Amino acid sequence: RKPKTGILMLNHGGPETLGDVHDFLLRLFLDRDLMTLPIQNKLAPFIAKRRTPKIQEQYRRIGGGSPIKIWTSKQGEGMVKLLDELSPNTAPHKYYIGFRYVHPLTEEAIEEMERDGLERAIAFTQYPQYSCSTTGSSLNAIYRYYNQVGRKPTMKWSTIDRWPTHHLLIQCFADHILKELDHFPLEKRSEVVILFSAHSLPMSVVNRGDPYPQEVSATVQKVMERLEYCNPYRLVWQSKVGPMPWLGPQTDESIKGLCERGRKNILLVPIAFTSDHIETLYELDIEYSQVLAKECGVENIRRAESLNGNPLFSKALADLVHSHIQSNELCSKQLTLSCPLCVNPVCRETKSFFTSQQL
Amino acid sequence: RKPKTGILMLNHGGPETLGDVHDFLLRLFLDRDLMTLPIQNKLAPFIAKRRTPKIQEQYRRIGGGSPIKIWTSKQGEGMVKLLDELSPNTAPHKYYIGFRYVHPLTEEAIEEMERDGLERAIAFTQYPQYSCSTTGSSLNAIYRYYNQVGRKPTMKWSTIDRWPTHHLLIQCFADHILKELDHFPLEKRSEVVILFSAHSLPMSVVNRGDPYPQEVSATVQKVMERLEYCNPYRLVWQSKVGPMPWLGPQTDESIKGLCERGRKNILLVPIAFTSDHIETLYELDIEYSQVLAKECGVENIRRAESLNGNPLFSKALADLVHSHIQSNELCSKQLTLSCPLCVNPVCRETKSFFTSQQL
Ligand code: HEM
Ligand code: HEM
Ligand SMILES: C[C@H](CCC(=O)O)[C@H]1CC[C@H]2[C@@H]3[C@H](O)C[C@@H]4C[C@H](O)CC[C@]4(C)[C@H]3C[C@H](O)[C@]12C
Ligand SMILES: C[C@H](CCC(=O)O)[C@H]1CC[C@H]2[C@@H]3[C@H](O)C[C@@H]4C[C@H](O)CC[C@]4(C)[C@H]3C[C@H](O)[C@]12C
Ligand SMILES: C[C@H](CCC(=O)O)[C@H]1CC[C@H]2[C@@H]3[C@H](O)C[C@@H]4C[C@H](O)CC[C@]4(C)[C@H]3C[C@H](O)[C@]12C
Ligand SMILES: C[C@H](CCC(=O)O)[C@H]1CC[C@H]2[C@@H]3[C@H](O)C[C@@H]4C[C@H](O)CC[C@]4(C)[C@H]3C[C@H](O)[C@]12C
Ligand code: FES
Ligand code: FES
Ligand SMILES: [Cl-]
Ligand SMILES: [Cl-]
Repeated sequence: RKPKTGILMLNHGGPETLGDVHDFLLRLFLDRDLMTLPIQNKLAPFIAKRRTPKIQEQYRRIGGGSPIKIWTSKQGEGMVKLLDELSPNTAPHKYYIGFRYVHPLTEEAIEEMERDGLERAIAFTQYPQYSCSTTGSSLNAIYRYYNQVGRKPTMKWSTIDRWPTHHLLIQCFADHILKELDHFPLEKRSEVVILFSAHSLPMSVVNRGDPYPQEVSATVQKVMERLEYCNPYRLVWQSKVGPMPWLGPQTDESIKGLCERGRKNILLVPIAFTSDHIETLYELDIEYSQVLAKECGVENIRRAESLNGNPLFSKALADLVHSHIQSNELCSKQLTLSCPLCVNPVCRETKSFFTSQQL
Repeated sequence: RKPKTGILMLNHGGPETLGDVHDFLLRLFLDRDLMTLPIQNKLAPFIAKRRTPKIQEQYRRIGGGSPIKIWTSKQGEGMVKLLDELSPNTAPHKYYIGFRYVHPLTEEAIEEMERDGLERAIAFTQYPQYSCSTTGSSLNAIYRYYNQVGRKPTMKWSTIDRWPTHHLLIQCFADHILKELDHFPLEKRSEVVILFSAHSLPMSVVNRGDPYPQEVSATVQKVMERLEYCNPYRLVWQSKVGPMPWLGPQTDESIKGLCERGRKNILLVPIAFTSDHIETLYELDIEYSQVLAKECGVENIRRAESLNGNPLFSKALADLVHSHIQSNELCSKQLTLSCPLCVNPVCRETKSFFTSQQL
């Protein structure tokens, strides 16, 4: 029977094959929301054509593409299965995948959602900690769609735009940390240094008032509270590119640094993503734990397992939708405040769209 | 009877009267734990003489000196009053102030504590969130003291080196924030934006692994949680001095931005300090609220009152000490990890000084 409530799961692209790498980059270089370049429509097609081989090469290094869709899918099903039991008033629930930069694109998902004649649509960011350059970019795409199509939504909307401390999210991270610790030589357990590694931001974004760091930082505290401070930690940032200043310390430097100081047992915990992707399988596992770690003489370096197929995360997702629905909330309070320095007009419009929603 | 357990209360401190300003800047500028100056021993006395007028001037605009000492004193007394009741086993307790840059210097307090033959000494940072440039420097001074005097301590030492999420600390902040909201026009309560404001750090420090920003962010979350996200917020940083890059956004810049974008009801919350001082009474109340707020046409700006005399803060302090004693702890787990990139040969020495303590 007919799907009633629709859960839009938002996330950035991940090219599924080396073939999709080009269009991936192209859509990436076109997003005003994440970068203004001179004469953008002209540069992007070229920058993409230029960086395709190297990225291809990275994906090939991890087996030939991104597993983002596969994990979102399974996490999706799990969510739906549970929601259909905890919230039966919301009839059958359906999940859709709105990726920013690869198919199914956000726009395509919305088309499919409209057509299934849903009663209510929920924008569920897959980013627990809110950045304008991630969740905001995804929220903007929804608004822009309806303002490009020219008509307007035939279903009522709302957003779960952040969830950096959801209790089951935290429990998942801790569980995966505990079990990653059990694989460390028992004589070295107490001595394991934990590095929470998050995708970095450029300072120019940080300095504009982006909430990301503060949220990532909360996530980190909650986790360590639950672990009862069993090991010393730091929060470090990865994936810097370019010559500009980014928020540090860089994860590559911290690993290198810790080593030189004789802290040679390191647990990497990727705390800002809910599944594997290039950042973990290439950046962390290959560039860092295999090349870097090696030439600095680490004793042991492990990476806590991405949430991926964990059934408990699947519960987490369901529990968030459920609560969101019951609470009748349209978005978080935080969404209703733009960053005291955006130069971007759509941020207000996009937030209007969610706070102005009927019901 | 004689004092059994001493509770060393560490803080930067500030000039009590205008005359202390020169000596205050002098000791700031000679502290090779936040400053490497060419021929530092000769620039410093001078930089002091040059900056003295303007800083005196600032202190004059706030009544002619810092209250850090009065308040630390009152907190000290209340703490002791309770602790004698809470832990009679640890006999009479006595507090000492050890300021870093003004009298009573860390080193004086130490001479005194030792002169009263205490069985133990607790280094109790009054900065809830750890920075290498604040609590660390205070800890470095204790270790350095013994290395200088060339003797060993006659009392058993330990430390409460951080406490960013103490339940009562959090509770006091919540209370003070609520109290301040009832002072805003009622028609505007739930439109008020909360700007948590904290002393900034130079990126060069952030970038070497300083724990502070992540700890400050943690404190913010706990306060907002307990407030039940009743108002939008941002975490922002104040007190940038110089041409170098600091962690932003800057508090001032953020206030102006908010104003230029129609958010004209701001509550400042000083989240990284336990009492009033220059940062709050001059920077926040005068520079930002009284001047900046007029040129950018704010409607209402307000500041949550510093913890100062709050009786519940005193209870907060006692709980911390008492729990630290019951727990038998030498330091936080977090102190045992120096920040992955420091270049300061002393951090590990200090750390060892506390992790290595007898009893
Ligand atoms: C304004 C802020 C951001 C900017 C400017 C930015 C920039 C970029 C750039 C240049 C790439 C291409 C990667 C490369 O060519 O080396 C990329 C890809 C990517 N971005 Fe972001 N990023 C931002 C924030 C984030 C955050 C916080 C995340 C968290 C997951 C994220 C997720 C990803 C992922 C998974 C890729 C794959 C890129 C690749 O496979 O090479 N982005 N971004
Ligand atoms: C490397 C780290 C830091 C550096 C290099 C630094 C620099 C300075 C400077 C230059 C002054 C004198 C004011 C001036 O000369 O304009 C000062 C004083 C002061 N510091 Fe810092 N600061 C740092 C971190 C912090 C932090 C995190 C806090 C509190 C959390 C703090 C608390 C204070 C206070 C209350 C004053 C009094 C300033 C005055 O009276 O003018 N400092 N520091
Ligand atoms: C990574 C890429 C360089 C591609 C290459 O030559 O390999 C560069 C070129 C243009 C860059 C972007 C542009 O400089 C615009 C943005 C400006 C901000 O100050 C930094 C981030 C910012 C969002 C940049 C991210 C990244 O460094 C980009 C995308
Ligand atoms: C200064 C400017 C960013 C302007 C802005 O942020 O508004 C920079 C950032 C990214 C740069 C471009 C990208 O790096 C891609 C190209 C790479 C070449 O190495 C230089 C030219 C190239 C075409 C760059 C031109 C120019 O230097 C850009 C456009
Ligand atoms: C380059 C050096 C910073 C050294 C460092 O990286 O630690 C800077 C920072 C502070 C500077 C000094 C102090 O600001 C005091 C003086 C102020 C005058 O404006 C210039 C000369 C003056 C005597 C400065 C000389 C020099 O440019 C210093 C010493
Ligand atoms: C405040 C004073 C400038 C006063 C003047 O010249 O009139 C200067 C002299 C030395 C400076 C410091 C030194 O350059 C060393 C520190 C290093 C960081 O990169 C900046 C903060 C840092 C702590 C500086 C802050 C501030 O600008 C200081 C303290
Ligand atoms: S860029 Fe953060 S709200 Fe506009
Ligand atoms: S500077 Fe942080 S431990 Fe040395
Ligand atoms: Cl990926
Ligand atoms: Cl002061």
